[PDB]
Amino acid sequence: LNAKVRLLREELQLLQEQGSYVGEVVRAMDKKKVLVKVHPEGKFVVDVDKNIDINDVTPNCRVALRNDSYTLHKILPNKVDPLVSLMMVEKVPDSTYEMIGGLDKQIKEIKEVIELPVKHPELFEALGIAQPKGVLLYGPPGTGKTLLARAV
Amino acid sequence: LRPGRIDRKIEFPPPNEEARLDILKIHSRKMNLTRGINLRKIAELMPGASG
Amino acid sequence: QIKQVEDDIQQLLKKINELTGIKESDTGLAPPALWDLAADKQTLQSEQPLQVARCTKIINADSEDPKYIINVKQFAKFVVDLSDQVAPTDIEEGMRVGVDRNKYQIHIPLPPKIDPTVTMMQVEEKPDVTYSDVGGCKEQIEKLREVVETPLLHPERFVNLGIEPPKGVLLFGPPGTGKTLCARAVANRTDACFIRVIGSELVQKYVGEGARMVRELFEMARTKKACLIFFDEIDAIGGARFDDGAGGDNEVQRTMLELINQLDGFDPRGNIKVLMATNRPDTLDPALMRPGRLDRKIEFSLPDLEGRTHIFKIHARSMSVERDIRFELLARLCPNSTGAEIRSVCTEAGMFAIRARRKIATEKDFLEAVNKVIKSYAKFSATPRYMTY
Amino acid sequence: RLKLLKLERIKDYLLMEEEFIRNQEQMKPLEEKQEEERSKVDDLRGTPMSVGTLEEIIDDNHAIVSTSVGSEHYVSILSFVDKDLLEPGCSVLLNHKVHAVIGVLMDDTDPLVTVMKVEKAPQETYADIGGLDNQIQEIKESVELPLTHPEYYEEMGIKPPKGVILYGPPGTGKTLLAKAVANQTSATFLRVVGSELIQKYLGDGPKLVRELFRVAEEHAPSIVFIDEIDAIGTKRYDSNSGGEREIQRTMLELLNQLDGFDSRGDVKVIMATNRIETLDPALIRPGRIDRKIEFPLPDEKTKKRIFQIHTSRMTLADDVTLDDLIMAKDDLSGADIKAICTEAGLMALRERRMKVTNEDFKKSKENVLYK
Ligand SMILES: Nc1ncnc2c1ncn2[C@@H]1O[C@H](COP(=O)(O)OP(=O)(O)OP(=O)(O)O)[C@@H](O)[C@H]1O
Ligand SMILES: Nc1ncnc2c1ncn2[C@@H]1O[C@H](COP(=O)(O)OP(=O)(O)O)[C@@H](O)[C@H]1O
Ligand SMILES: Nc1ncnc2c1ncn2[C@@H]1O[C@H](COP(=O)(O)OP(=O)(O)O)[C@@H](O)[C@H]1O
Ligand SMILES: [Mg+2]
Ligand SMILES: [Mg+2]
Repeated sequence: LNAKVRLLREELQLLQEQGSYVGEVVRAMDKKKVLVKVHPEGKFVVDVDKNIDINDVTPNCRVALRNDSYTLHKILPNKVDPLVSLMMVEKVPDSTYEMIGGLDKQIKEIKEVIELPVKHPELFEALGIAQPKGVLLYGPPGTGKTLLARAV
Repeated sequence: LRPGRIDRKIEFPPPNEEARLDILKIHSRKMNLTRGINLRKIAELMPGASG
Repeated sequence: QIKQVEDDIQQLLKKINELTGIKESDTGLAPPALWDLAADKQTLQSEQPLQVARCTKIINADSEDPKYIINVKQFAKFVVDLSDQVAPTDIEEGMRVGVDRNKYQIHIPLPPKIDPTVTMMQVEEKPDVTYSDVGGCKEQIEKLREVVETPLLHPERFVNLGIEPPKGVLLFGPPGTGKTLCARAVANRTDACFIRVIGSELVQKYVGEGARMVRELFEMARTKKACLIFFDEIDAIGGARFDDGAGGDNEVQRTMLELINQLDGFDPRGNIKVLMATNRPDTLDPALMRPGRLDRKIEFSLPDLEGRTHIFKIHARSMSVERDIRFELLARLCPNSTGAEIRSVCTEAGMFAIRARRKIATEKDFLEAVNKVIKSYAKFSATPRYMTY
Repeated sequence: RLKLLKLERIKDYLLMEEEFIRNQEQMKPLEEKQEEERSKVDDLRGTPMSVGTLEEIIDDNHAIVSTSVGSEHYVSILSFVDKDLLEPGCSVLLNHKVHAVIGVLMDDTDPLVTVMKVEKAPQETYADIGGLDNQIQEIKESVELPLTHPEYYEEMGIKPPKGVILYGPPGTGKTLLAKAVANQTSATFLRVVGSELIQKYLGDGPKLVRELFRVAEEHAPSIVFIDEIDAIGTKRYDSNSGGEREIQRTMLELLNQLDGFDSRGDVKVIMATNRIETLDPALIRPGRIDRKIEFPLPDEKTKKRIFQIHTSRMTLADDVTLDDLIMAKDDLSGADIKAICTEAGLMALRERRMKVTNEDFKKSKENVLYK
């Protein structure tokens, strides 16, 4: 109980401290300095705090910077991956072979040319042929091209 | 179209009668279908249609 | 003991570095030789930073205590006064006022703004080409030399007769005749501010940005006392204005019109002399071609027999050619050719010798080079089109 | 020995140097010690250092720095900075409180640089090319030989050719020689395409050309390979706001970069195409590009060599004759041959065998080489 109460009374005191900025690391320098873009304007180089291994501040990660004399003092949860954001914007509906129906030979061909090179890159090596890297899908609109690409 | 780039060209023609029936079954799985619906009849009634 | 000696040498280098300064280039730092910490502390404690603003107006400009309306860019506009170290006459109504923080008054007059793109055009390193590296265009060299150098070298011979030297030249000719070569020669030989501009460098994505940088270029030239500007590939922006019906080339025509007004308008153009290099001197606007803006149009026609012989001599000066040259035979054998063709012929003769693994290039090698560069490549030639152009 | 005494005359002066450097370092009064000066540098550079543009340099110890917010502070530049590598447009490190120029930046490269640079050696080599003996010889004389044995050219008194054009029908080994040159060369390889040069806004095309060649100079010795240069021409795209005339101005920027006012460093240009008649002759002129070399369709012997190269790794069936393919007397290309071999392997794995057969090769014929 006493620890709880003391925690509250020090809470009132330590909540008046300046809030810490959040900036995205773009590149890590030597001598314990990191290039950080602080939201929404400003690109600084901040000395890392002596509690964070600079090896963990890999580019494109959110980090807290102390209010006065910006000092990376915490690695916040990583920002949404740019690819994740791009795919969320595009919103290609998720697909699977069971949702696909009526084009089984086409499933087989796309399976060969996509599945096998990445899963079994030894069949092609034994055959002596370069792994296929380009697929083109003929067909009128809405016949399952994007569906099959997403499913594979 | 140069024969060195598109390692494979697949063709997705308009669904056959059987393909249309399969598509109709797949896309009707997700609704209350009253018992005994002739999805084959519906597929036949809609020729030359895409998925 | 050789390896021991190298090991000791590198250890000595490592120790010298470890005790003097080794690697600080990540944050663009300098070697510690020129580190005047004693002076930089006084600099930071005695020279306060100054935010750059612009003096908009001078309220009560009379001898009475004046007031200056400054506009600190993107920050705010204020009414301020001068520092007691700054004379009133040193500041006008358009100079970059350069005011301090904290009662924005500690003034430092500051020059006009120049776009970094425009200012990264002065020719700092002079080209390694000289007037002796250009052959077969003696009269063209004489005229260009007159216009660009002679007023800038001996102005007395012009003010004595009261002449205004021509200020503007258009070097025009097929692809490869010494246009850019002569521009480089002028830049090398000139003791003045040489500013190269590329027609493609005046195409900018936002309306009024080409004309804006033309204005900035010309006013920077004006700030400098003696300036030669050189618009190479002027075909890019310099084209006859056509109405069309969809507003095509309106922006490039606007920047060209800005250049026209800067060359000859309601203003003394200053001590700026301009070169225009082109291989299509048929699109250029008539206003641009007016001899108030391009006074001394020069044609870099394809060299005649004597010019081709001279160019062959120039390009074969440093080669390992054999005794008998017959460069006159080569010149007659490759007529209506360019200096580019001739240099390629010389280079191909050298490469034929190298391929044969010889150290002497002979007349047979030169004839093979002519067959390769003049005959075989005849189908890629630009002269048949650009002579009409 | 003479060289040993030279290195000794080096090491002795070096030892002299360390003796003097120490002597001075100790007689310094517990200050100015290299570490002490570095700590003072850290003290005077502030804990955060804002990155801002350098708009212009007025003189040593002064400069106008544009902060990220747009302010245009006229501020001193301290002894720390090299007073070098500083050109308008550069990034600069500014003390937070006084905005003093206390460092420089741009130690990183741009995404355009990363994409253009080929940070890899393509697996194809000159040995993997069959039939282009003269083309290989000429491209080597242009790109590799001047880099590996500059003595030949310097003694002969000539400069090597600046550019080479690989012109040939749709598939003859042009990009293949580009790949081989990239594989074998020690210079930095920068790959671009014509459609990739065709930009969207007005002035982006010329800007991209200038950026590409500036990167080439910065990374010199470099080889700039522009594949399908005729794409800047033949192809028309709606994204291009300016259109045909903006394309012309991009081509003019290419002209200037290939041979213009600025003196080039060590940047050899390779440029490939299958429609050389559409290129501007001014672009192709000898000063900018000499060595216009053709890539004709392989003859019978060359076709046999291509098939040997592309079947060297396949377990051809004993009955397979790599002669009917060649006997097919059409405009057969090396790309066609490779595609035939690859699709024969594809049918091999489809029908579950690891050995390719005559029937597989024939159905590959009928499939890819539709004739
Ligand atoms: N008259 C000449 N004398 C000597 N060398 C010449 C001459 N003309 C061309 N050359 C050679 O050709 C190159 C100079 O061509 P330059 O760049 O000046 O051409 P240009 O006329 O400006 O053409 P473009 O229309 O292609 O821009 C250099 O290699 C130079 O050696
Ligand atoms: N073969 C198929 N089987 C099942 N559904 C299909 C098929 N082809 C198309 N569809 C349906 O049609 C819709 C649009 O198809 P889409 O992926 O856009 O085809 P395309 O890429 O050819 O335009 C999807 O919602 C999908 O469920
Ligand atoms: N000797 C050869 N001649 C022609 N093509 C070859 C040769 N050897 C391999 N190839 C194949 O040709 C393809 C390259 O063709 P490329 O030169 O890019 O034609 P283009 O550039 O005209 O499109 C590669 O896939 C390669 O495997
Ligand atoms: Mg030129
Ligand atoms: Mg290619």
